[PDB]
Amino acid sequence: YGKPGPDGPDGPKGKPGPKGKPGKPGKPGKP
Amino acid sequence: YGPDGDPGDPGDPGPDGKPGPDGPDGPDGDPG
Amino acid sequence: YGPKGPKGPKGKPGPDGDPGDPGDPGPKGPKG
Repeated sequence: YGKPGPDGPDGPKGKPGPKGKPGKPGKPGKP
Repeated sequence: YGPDGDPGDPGDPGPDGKPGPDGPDGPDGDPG
Repeated sequence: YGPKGPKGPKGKPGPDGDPGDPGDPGPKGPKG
């Protein structure tokens, strides 16, 4: 039999990360 | 002598990306 | 198709995914 086969091709790029958390609400205005 | 082995299987997909950044905190309310 | 050599090693993992999209802006606070 021949030589061991070549190393496999790299895998595909990962999926995008999840969308970030919402920013905090602003505090009520001064009276 | 004879055929070489098959290529290895394709690699695994890469890890999921990092979480997106938080949105900006909202401005405080207008004065009363 | 005569004895083949051993199958190669599995490929390396792919690159990390992109960072996620930015989060939604927080709402403005109520007026005082």
